Amino acid sequence: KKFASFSLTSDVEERVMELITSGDVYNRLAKSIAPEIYGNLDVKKALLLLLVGGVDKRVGDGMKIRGDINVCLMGDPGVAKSQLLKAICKISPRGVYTTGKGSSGVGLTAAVMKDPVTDEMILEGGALVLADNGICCIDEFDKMDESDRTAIHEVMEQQTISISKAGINTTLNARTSILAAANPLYGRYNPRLSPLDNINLPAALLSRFDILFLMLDIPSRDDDEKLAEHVTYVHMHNKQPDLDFTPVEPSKMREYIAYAKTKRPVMSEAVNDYVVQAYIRLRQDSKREMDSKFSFGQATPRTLLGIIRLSQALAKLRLADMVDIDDVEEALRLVRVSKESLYQ
Amino acid sequence: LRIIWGTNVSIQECTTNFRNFLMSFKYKTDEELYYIKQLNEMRELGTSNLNLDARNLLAYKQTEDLYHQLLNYPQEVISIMDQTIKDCMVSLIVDNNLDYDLDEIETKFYKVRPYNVGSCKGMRELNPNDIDKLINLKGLVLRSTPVIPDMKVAFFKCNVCDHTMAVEIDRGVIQEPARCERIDCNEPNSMSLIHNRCSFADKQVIKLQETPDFVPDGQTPHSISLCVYDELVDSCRAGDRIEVTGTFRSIPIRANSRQRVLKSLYKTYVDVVHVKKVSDKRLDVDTSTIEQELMQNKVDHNEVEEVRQITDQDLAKIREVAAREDLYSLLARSIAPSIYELEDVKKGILLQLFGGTNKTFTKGGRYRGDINILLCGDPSTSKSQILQYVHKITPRGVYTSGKGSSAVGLTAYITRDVDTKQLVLESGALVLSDGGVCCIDEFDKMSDSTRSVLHEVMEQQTISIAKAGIITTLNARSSILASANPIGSRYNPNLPVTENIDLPPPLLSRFDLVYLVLDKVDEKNDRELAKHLTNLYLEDKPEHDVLPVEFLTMYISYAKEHIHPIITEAAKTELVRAYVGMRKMGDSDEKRITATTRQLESMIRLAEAHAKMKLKNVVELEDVQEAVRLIRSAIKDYATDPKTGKIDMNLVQT
Ligand SMILES: Nc1ncnc2c1ncn2[C@@H]1O[C@H](COP(=O)(O)OP(=O)(O)O)[C@@H](O)[C@H]1O
Ligand SMILES: Nc1ncnc2c1ncn2[C@@H]1O[C@H](COP(=O)(O)OP(=O)(O)O)[C@@H](O)[C@H]1O
Ligand SMILES: [Mg+2]
Ligand SMILES: [Mg+2]
Ligand SMILES: [Zn+2]
Repeated sequence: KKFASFSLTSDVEERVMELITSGDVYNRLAKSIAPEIYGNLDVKKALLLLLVGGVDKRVGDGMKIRGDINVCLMGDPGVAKSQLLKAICKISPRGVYTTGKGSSGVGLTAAVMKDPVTDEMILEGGALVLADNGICCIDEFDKMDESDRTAIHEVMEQQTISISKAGINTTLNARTSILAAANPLYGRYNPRLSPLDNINLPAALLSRFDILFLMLDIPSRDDDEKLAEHVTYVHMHNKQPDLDFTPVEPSKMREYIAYAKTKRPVMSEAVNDYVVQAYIRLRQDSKREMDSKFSFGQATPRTLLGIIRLSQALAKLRLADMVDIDDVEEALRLVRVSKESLYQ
Repeated sequence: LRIIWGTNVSIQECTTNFRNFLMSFKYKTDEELYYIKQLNEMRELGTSNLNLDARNLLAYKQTEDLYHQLLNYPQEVISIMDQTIKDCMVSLIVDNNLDYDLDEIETKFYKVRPYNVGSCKGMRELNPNDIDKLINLKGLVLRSTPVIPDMKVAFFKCNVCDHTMAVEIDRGVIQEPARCERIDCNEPNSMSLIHNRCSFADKQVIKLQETPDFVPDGQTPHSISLCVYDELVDSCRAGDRIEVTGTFRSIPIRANSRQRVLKSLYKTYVDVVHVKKVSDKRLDVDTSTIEQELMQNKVDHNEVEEVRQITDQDLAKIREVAAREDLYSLLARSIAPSIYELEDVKKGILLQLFGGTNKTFTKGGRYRGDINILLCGDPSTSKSQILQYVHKITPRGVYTSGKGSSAVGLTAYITRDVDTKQLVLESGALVLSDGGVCCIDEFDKMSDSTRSVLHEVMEQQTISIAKAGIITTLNARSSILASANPIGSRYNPNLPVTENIDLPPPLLSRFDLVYLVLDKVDEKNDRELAKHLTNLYLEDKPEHDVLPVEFLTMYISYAKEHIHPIITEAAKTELVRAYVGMRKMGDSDEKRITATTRQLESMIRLAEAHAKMKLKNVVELEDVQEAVRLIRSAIKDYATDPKTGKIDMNLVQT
């Protein structure tokens, strides 16, 4: 079911009220995303927030600020990025899945063709137009061509695609979120090189993501035992092993997210003071790290906007009309977690 | 009493109510009779078309139903309205006994043009039950066919006695006589049609790129066909942004030119009755580019106005606002209030909007005051919001990207029309923007092939074509506003400018201003920016000494129209001195943007723009000084080393 067609009613309301009554909505929803994958909890929280989204703001004079959150995963081989991409694409009601050079050119964007039924010309949307108001999943993000990268750049920028070619001069609507996956330039990550030298994408493009995760594979005799137990149990039976926790099926998740999307929390004054203080501290800290050539990118106003969007998303998920300090706490907590792999 | 079959309209009730509304209605200047004076002015000037704001009808109590009648049955109501207007006119002229010369008004024609029909949901959201209703649209003109002769009266001749007849068209059908109407001659089927003796009307078809306000999920842009008749032909040009009111129609189409078989699925279009070409959210068109079109409008007796009207109070307010001593800062601060500081960037944007003065040499020769700006700097600054705002404020322009364009896609091409099945010529991005501003994003990703065509546009404001079937030179009087990102991750201040931007050094000298948007970490500025940005979420709707956008556009349009500065010797001395200074200063190569004659041209243009602002007609020393200061500050030579071409992060002020 689409989110726009939502409506409260006794049947849906009873299920929703049960869900809130059960308590622990945040983690319970987070842990239900691809429950066959062990570990990877904070990535799942970020993915859930990408599902929920933030608040879109009309500032006046025609100006526009997005409310959609973009997330990028990048890690070593065999860490199950593709499984998470596919699961997210399957949960979303308007999700689309793409992988590298299989989709290119007019596969993205749109092309000119003639309607058989009617005698008029039209435009057929590609991957980016088919997932409008949805999630667009891109696999093998680093192996793409320059034109596709530019199109994604513009789409993340301002939710539109401009085309000026023979027989076409128009602007498309791209109100969609991006979920990308990538690999290091030399296969595994090389801790002897600068972070910006381990990846093929431009630094600005990486900076254009609200959350950028690093997932490395450091062998450890302990956690390997748990991962192997989980995987081999999953192969023996058809279910996940935990018994004290029950996963919520996709329909109920979709219903709750549809209900949550109708909210529009607002900023108070104390939260704004906290946000400005945190932004100043983080911006001051990041410059020293980036001078030592040990930062994927220096903090910029986009980091503050991402923090605001994540706080709004958490407030919406809590089903509240106002934001609190704990939401900004969790947003900063996640944005810090984004990069422990680079400090071991 | 006596309604019309199919409708609920009663002619008597409608005419009485329309007369009463005409003779008693005020704008509540708001206490006087609004339409009596408009009719009086019409007759004094002799105009024949009355523009009726359909929203004015919902105010009066009587016509609360005539509004829905007009929205549902425009065909009958418009004719009733026209006849009632003529009757009210004769009553007004005769009831006061002004002048006994009333034959002309009794012989001529009148008409009413509704122009404020309610808000719609987009063309593609209409259903079959909405056929033959009143609607409105927004869009961009793409193409227009030549005038089509449309017969109204047919001229027959008898091939035995020269007797000639005249038959008037009836709902699109001609009844050819089957016998001569003479008594001496009664030969059957002897009448022949002489086409050149017939009377024809005017017709045209326009292709429109619709821009609906609400867009459903996954909907791509499409095009629509518009039909204009009589005096409204040739009133639109490709690239114009317009608002249109018309009727929603349908029609069947023949399957082939041989048989007379029709197709069950119908073709939809719109019949136009009024076109609005002005807005309060953008500047007026540059009148220096439509010189002959205004003359043709006057010749053609079409009452479409290209420029907005000005009241005396508005001009007085304009003068008072121009009379204050903070005008420059106020005007700069007005631009994009949602963008913090960037004083010099906003000053450059304002000067570009104002523009320089256009010289036109007798015996041939053209200079133009278009101003080109390039924005280079750190990726995360607010240099794309600027492009969006300037695109939405300007009257014409296309927003393009370097990597998503092509040389053909920017200039011209040939396509096959899906209706007429023939080949036609269309316009590219740079010609659609003539008279406006073309915004190019990520200018450093554009291919050399694609970039090749910008040289002629920026060096003569024209383009030449040598392709199969077409050989001509086109006008490209459009300003360029570009942006670029540095090579690598961040602008490295330990390297020259030419090592940070991925463009040939010679290309960077053709712009009028070059901006280095640098990001520096200072806690005070961080606090200010964070507070500014976090104040925008305090309440669900915006509430942010700033002029309103409407007044700003009115002021800039008036200044562009009515002021034409001229340079003096006092400015000539300073211009030559400053140019020689720039050439000498800095005199082991490719370390800095070398000065050229383009720099002197840029100073001339910027000084003319500064003079044109604030309603001055003479360029003086202060103008040139400000122009030089702005040029120097944009590239921030104050923090640059003349020898090595590096930058000091401590000498740059936020
Ligand atoms: N944490 C994990 N839990 C369960 N299975 C995993 C995990 N990590 C990897 N796998 C398994 O290894 C394979 C990894 O392939 P893929 O999904 O393409 O991820 P990647 O593209 O990162 O290698 C998958 O088939 C998956 O079943
Ligand atoms: N001076 C400023 N005023 C207002 N917003 C700013 C400013 N600087 C940065 N921002 C914020 O940071 C973002 C800048 O991104 P954007 O302008 O799209 O990048 P660029 O234009 O450099 O490609 C915007 O979303 C904006 O809200
Ligand atoms: Mg994979
Ligand atoms: Mg931008
Ligand atoms: Zn005869």
